[PDB]
Amino acid sequence: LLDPLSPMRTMRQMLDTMDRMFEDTMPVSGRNRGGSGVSEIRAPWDIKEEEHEIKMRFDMPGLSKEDVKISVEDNVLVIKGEQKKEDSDDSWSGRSVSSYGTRLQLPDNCEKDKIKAELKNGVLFITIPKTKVERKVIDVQIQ
Amino acid sequence: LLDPLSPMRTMRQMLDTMDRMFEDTMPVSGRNRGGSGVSEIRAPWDIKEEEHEIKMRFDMPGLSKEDVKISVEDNVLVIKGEQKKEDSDDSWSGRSVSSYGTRLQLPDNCEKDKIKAELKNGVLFITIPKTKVERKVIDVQIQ
Amino acid sequence: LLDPLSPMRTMRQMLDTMDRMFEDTMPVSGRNRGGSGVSEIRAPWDIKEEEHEIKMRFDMPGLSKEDVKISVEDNVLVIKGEQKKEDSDDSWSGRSVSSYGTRLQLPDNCEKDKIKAELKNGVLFITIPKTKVERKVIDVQIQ
Amino acid sequence: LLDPLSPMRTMRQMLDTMDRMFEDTMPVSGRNRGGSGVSEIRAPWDIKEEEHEIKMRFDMPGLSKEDVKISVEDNVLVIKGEQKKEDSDDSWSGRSVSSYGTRLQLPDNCEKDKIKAELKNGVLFITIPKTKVERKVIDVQIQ
Amino acid sequence: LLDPLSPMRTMRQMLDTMDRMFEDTMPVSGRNRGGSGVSEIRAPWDIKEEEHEIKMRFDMPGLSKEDVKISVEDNVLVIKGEQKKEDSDDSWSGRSVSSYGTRLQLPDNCEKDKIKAELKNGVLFITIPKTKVERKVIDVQIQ
Amino acid sequence: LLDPLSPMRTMRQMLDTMDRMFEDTMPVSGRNRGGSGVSEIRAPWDIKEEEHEIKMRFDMPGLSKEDVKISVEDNVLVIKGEQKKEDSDDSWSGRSVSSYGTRLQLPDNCEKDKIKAELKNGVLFITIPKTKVERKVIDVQIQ
Amino acid sequence: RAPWDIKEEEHEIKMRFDMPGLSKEDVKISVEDNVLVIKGEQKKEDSDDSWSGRSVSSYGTRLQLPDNCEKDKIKAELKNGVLFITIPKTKVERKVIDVQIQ
Amino acid sequence: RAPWDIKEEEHEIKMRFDMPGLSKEDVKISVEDNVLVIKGEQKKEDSDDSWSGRSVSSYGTRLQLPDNCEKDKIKAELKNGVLFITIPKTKVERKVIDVQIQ
Amino acid sequence: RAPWDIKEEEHEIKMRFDMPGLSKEDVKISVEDNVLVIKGEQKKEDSDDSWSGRSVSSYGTRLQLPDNCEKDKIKAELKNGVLFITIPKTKVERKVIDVQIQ
Amino acid sequence: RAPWDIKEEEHEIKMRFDMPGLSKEDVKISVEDNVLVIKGEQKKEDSDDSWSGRSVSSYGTRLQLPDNCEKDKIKAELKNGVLFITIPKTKVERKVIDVQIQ
Amino acid sequence: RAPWDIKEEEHEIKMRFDMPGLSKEDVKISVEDNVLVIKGEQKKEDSDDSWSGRSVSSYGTRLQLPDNCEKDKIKAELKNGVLFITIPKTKVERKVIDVQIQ
Amino acid sequence: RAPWDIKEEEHEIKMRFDMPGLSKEDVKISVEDNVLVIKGEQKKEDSDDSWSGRSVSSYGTRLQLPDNCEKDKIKAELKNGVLFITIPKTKVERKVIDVQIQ
Repeated sequence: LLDPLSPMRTMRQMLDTMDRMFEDTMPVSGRNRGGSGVSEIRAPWDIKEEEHEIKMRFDMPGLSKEDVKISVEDNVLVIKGEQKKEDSDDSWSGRSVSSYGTRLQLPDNCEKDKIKAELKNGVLFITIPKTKVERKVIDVQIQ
Repeated sequence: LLDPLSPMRTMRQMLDTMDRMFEDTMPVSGRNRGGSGVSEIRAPWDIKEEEHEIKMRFDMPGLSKEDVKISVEDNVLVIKGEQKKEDSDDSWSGRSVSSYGTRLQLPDNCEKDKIKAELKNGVLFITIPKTKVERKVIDVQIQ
Repeated sequence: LLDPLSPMRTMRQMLDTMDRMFEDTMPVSGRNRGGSGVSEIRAPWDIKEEEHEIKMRFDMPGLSKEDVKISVEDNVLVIKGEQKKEDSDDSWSGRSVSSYGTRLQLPDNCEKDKIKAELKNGVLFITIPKTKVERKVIDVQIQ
Repeated sequence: LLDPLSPMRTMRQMLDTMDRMFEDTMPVSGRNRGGSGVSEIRAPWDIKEEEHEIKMRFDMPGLSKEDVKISVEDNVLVIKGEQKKEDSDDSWSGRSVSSYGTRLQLPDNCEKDKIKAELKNGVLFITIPKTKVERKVIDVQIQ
Repeated sequence: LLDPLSPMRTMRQMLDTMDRMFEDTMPVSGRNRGGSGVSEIRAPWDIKEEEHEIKMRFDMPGLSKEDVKISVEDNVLVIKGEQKKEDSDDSWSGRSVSSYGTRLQLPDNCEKDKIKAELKNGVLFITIPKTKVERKVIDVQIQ
Repeated sequence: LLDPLSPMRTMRQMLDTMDRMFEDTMPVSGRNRGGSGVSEIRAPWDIKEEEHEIKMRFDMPGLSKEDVKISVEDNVLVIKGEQKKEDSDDSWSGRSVSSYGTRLQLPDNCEKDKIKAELKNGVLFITIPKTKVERKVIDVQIQ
Repeated sequence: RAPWDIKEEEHEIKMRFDMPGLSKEDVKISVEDNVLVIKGEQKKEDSDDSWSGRSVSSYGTRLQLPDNCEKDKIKAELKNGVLFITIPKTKVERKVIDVQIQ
Repeated sequence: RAPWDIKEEEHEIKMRFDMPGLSKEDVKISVEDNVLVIKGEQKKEDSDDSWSGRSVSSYGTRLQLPDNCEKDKIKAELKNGVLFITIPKTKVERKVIDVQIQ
Repeated sequence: RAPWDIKEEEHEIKMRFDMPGLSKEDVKISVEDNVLVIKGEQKKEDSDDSWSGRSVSSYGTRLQLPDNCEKDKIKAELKNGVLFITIPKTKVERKVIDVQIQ
Repeated sequence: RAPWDIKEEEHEIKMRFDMPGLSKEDVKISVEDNVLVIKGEQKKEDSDDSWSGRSVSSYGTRLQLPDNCEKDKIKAELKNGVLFITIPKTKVERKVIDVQIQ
Repeated sequence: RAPWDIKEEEHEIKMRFDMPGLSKEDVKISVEDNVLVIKGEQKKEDSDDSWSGRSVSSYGTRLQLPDNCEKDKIKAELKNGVLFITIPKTKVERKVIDVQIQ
Repeated sequence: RAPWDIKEEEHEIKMRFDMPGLSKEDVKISVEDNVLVIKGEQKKEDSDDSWSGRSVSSYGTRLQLPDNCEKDKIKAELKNGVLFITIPKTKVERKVIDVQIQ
């Protein structure tokens, strides 16, 4: 499950990937990435103030809504699908698309009724409405 | 399925592993061996004239006959099993044993009734009786 | 023969170097580049509309016109030469210059009389006049 | 020219390959071996007391005496040849044989009339008769 | 001793690091850098016209003037020190600081009385006053 | 201090080098061996029943007893020394000998008076007398 | 990214492109110097819209046609972030493949 | 650069930062989405002043607090080019370490 | 091959060995120089019987006991191709492990 | 060393071997378990005679015949340090190769 | 790029530079701090003119003279895209080379 | 192991060997084919005696003399596990070395 909070990624954070985790296993010796299957669909995520109206696009060119699914399980988002197989005289109109599933941990449990998904122009969008918060106001210090 | 006829192994044969197959992929970049799971049980195979009274031993120290299975599927031998998990105060009396399945292609379809398997001293034996043949007599040439 | 049409180079093209050709032989294990001998003379090529008035410069500092040759063979351009050897008290005025030959496939057969070559300031220029064409007009599509 | 005296090879000698020469260029980065072309014909050399009646065999299976040559140039032995090309329906009877030339520095100038070469059973032999010498007698020391 | 004149560093200079020195030992096989100990204190150097009023800062956050030393030996600058060890309940406030010594060759012998060192905000500064010179005027050539 | 009991070496033991220690740091990235300095003097150790009459030879060809020292510190053996430097017209009679110190942990504290060291033929010997013990008798099991 | 395919009817470039976020206005197909050319530029879209992958720029691909290709009968289609170019061969000739299929 | 430490009283982020050349004005500490945030920008200083190391930019660090951390009792101190953040634990619990010391 | 384990009651060498095809006659356990020793030799068996793995030879393992181990209370068991050695500690002390389990 | 070749008439193993210094007595060709077998041993020769390359031993090669090969019509020839084995196919079928040749 | 050479008469920097496309106006030779300096900038030229190689920028080289070099007798020549600097030695001393030549 | 040295008086092989545990009986020095040869065999010694390093075997080294070396004036000495061979040059010629020494 992608989790943006998770210590494993580099941001400016505590973990700092460059530390023990990146230095320890700089080679990817062992389990595969699944980077082949997620190359099928690159997806971002933006958080707006009103929503994780998930600015989660995914690029599935030539995909039909029967072949994709948006689910929530454990209150976590799931994206999965696969382009149809080739017909006898299929115009590929592509490189190999297949089998992928991606999961993103939302910061809060979503209302499943509030989430909208649309597919247009080969692009899924998924909207997650979030609750209104002041956000924890950030106090300032002086030098 | 281990197959001793198969071109992939080195013997003196046609394939000769050292050729294109070994030179092409000298690194094991890609799929795993399953060499971890087969390390659980190293097994030989000898062929006697009377039988592939399979001189197929397998070393499963501390294994119970409930945990192992000998099957024939597609008329091919199958060995599989796994030592039980640890009890609360289990004397390990081991390193990690787990999950393995090995398959050997027999040169002929076996009579399933004729095969005997025994487990003793931590050793499976499996006997496959074969049919009587003259064998193709080998003609000699002179210099 | 450098050929800008050739599938081996990366441009945006069909071949796409990053595919099978670059992935297959990412190491240069085998034949040498000749990149040592072409380092003698780096040469570009620009195509103007009026001509492949070959905007083919070559940098041969300290070279004499006896030492360089411009030829056309098979209607293909050839550049070759080598700076003279060292005299007893030669002021090098250089690093090692030597032995090179480069060839560029022209898109059309050149008129050998029309080509001009000049050497000035350590720079060869070679001009190839081309035939007048409308060029294949590019049709536009709408979204 | 193979020279058994030459410092580059390991024997017990002064050079000792393991020193600066082997440590300096342990990788073969640079010029090719010609080890591909000499694989065509592996050849030993034995020295008998009577002669470098060169116990120089070479393995050229299927070779004709037209295709091989034994020459002496600079009073050095030369072996060269290449199996004929393929006919339309040639039974190969082989792997690729081609183009090789090997040279061995004799310890003394040979009498060209005295050298015999024979080809039989796919094997060249070359005999070099040497001059009679006492050899430098080896003095013994005591402990 | 860092020496900015020294042939080992890359600038535009004669040595040119990319030559024999960098190509010969591109791997750091052998002696350690001391790059671990100098990471303690990164220090620049600027030369102003009035002085090598050494625009040599060093970052020693949390350091006391007892722990650092500025010395001149052989008329060369020396920086050295180490943050104190940990107390029982020390607020770290750090990563590991320890043991370092850096030396910079001045272009001229310094007057030891003229040099000022200050520590403020975790930053050493060291000022070296230099003698007044016209500098060797640079003559211009025309094309 | 070489210690034959120490888990780091391979014998048949508990540690088993091939485990975590050898697999973890199969490359020697980090501290140097001192394998250069101990190459000066290769030394074995045999234990006889009567003594670690240390069958500790060391090969110091051309060494003088002034240049070597045998010490016991912490009741541990120490070997150290270095061949003299070169005189103006020294017959080397060698490759570079220099600076080494080796230490071996004895299984028991030695009586310093009982230890003998001799140097002859370029060979140190050191004798450590040990105390008489029955040794822990080894009980036998039956199958 | 662009694959090269063969059909019996046609190749040269039986090409695709992965063009996602392009308008057909922003794309040009052409044959220049008798070579296929696909070019264009990526623009911007809605700030509501996301993309993970490569950034935006101009882009411009060049393919060697057979000298005897039907340059005139070239077609290009764009759907769902892909372009497809078809160059008709002078003669339809499938590669024969003898695979065991009933 | 930022280390993670544990004390008995407190962790979450018993953090430092190496902030050299920052003013406390230029720094912000915050908890947003119940995650610690440290951000700011490096400015310029005196041309008399030197720095070897990384350059200047904005910078901005994000740390997952325990859900039961005292967000209210977070403190931050800056001295000599370091920031120290302290998040009080809900219960002081030292990691016990049984090391042979008298 | 031989694992090192710890129990509360005992370690030193809470050891195994993988001894397959050994008779208990062919094995010796001992403490010499106050170090554990396991040695023996592999023999031959029935030609009906197979083994894939390492070959036969002598074998002989040496383990540093704590100076305060019960050398007297050492036990060794062999079953199904393994040896187990147990050295009683002078004091039973489990390593404490604080894992969240009910 | 042994190459695998195909002819129209025959393959299975349209094999060679590099057998140099073998007598046809020392060689055996056979089909056992319907698999081709080539075995033999290298002997010694004249001390006048030289060889650079691999040493002498037994040697013994095993090739999977098509189930529908003519085992009966297998032939083997030895000349000049090579063996050639021919297995007739049940049907002569050349691989077709469409190369531009006049 | 710049080679270091030695002559009997002179070195220090018996230097070249590869300066192609530079005017002698754009170049400066100097000794500053008793160190040789070669600097300048590359400009633009005719659009008719081609260059393969590195791009244009400023450039600026620094060479440690012997303390006893003739700084006064330094000469610099530019021809055909190279600079040559000559620093006269205080004493002409060829490196002797004993090579077998008649 | 054997170093090559040069003196003014002599080289060819101003050689050593590391011969430890050899008797001068077991060693032969010779010139054969005008090449230096050093050979011998290592034997056994006292069981009281230890050696760490390489094992025992025959050993036998071959060095190309200058054609104009004094083969007659070759000397060999063995002391403390080393052999030293000296081949007198036809003319004493030191390599000159111009190093700054008073």
